[PDB]
Amino acid sequence: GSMQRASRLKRELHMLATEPPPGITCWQDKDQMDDLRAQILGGANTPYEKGVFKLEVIIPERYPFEPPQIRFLTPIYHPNIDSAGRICLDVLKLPPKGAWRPSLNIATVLTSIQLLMSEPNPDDPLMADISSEFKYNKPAFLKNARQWTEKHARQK
Repeated sequence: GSMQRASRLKRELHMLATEPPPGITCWQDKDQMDDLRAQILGGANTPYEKGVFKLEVIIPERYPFEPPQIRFLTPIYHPNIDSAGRICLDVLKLPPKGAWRPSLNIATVLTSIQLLMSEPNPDDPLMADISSEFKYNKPAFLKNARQWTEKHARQK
């Protein structure tokens, strides 16, 4: 990619290293500024509480004009996230349907995903059956979401 992309990534890795949003961390997997990983802590008072969720964060060649490409590596039980970790979230897509713009950044999208974990959009699901459970049988949703968290997001 370009020098301007390189330069922007150096600045974002700096901010992600020194002022990460609460509950989030993001780092270079090895020596490439565009092959990143992240971690989001399950939020308190959510079924994901105490889980630790890892994600792959790939920065496309045309960043920042295309959004980061992000998927969960740790399985998670959620209306908007599929069994391969694909995430349905507006800021991960370009307009007109999406909301990605170059004034957003790696940190703000990881924060949007963290918020999506607390506040699902059952209206625009990737997982139709989880989405129905969330809407109509919340207690069963919360229970299944805790159990998936215990099974996959707690090595302890």
